[PDB]
Amino acid sequence: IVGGYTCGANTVPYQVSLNSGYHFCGGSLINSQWVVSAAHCYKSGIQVRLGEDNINVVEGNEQFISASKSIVHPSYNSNTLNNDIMLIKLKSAASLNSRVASISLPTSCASAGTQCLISGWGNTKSSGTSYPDVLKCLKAPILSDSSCKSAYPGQITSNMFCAGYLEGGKDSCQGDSGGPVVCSGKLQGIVSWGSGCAQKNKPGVYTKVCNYVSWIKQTIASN
Ligand SMILES: [Ca+2]
Repeated sequence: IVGGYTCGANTVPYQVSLNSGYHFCGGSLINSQWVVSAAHCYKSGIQVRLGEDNINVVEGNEQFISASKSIVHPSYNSNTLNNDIMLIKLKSAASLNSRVASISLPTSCASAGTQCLISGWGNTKSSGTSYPDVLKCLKAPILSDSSCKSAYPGQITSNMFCAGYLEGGKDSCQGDSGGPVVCSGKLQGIVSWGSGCAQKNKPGVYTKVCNYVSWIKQTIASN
């Protein structure tokens, strides 16, 4: 996250870290046994780490559970990143309390102007790299689809939305991928892509979760 602030330990209880020997992507806990992340974060041998603040220190609230299965969206296109969403089922259910909790899926899509919370352990610099050990947060508004398509001509589909600052300076970045974009207590987006990080007129693009609720619900019900 570039230009954000330190969230504070366990203040984002649905945030998960996907680990394959190291942290490589974020995700969101939607119920005790399922996590949603970005399809581009797919790989085999994933361990989901919940209750984390410092990913390099066991502080006491962590739950490390391996994934039993991953399901990438049937129409995921890795060249365009259209339908960039995946579901991960945990081998056992996590124990939910105040520091580890699930986030609700949305009943309606959010509108441009809505302020959201984006979090993750990704890069904090727009040029160069510096990866934080504790969770960073950023409050950003969803931008109009017109502004979004104008910043990324020929690249935004109906399954994507932009959120951020056209002026630059504040944005999600590499390492934040798969993480949550929560607006009014509902999961509205997943950190997907962008041109660089925090660059002027190149806001972050996010998977529009409201368009996948039926797929999520039907998949969980049958697996
Ligand atoms: Ca830790």
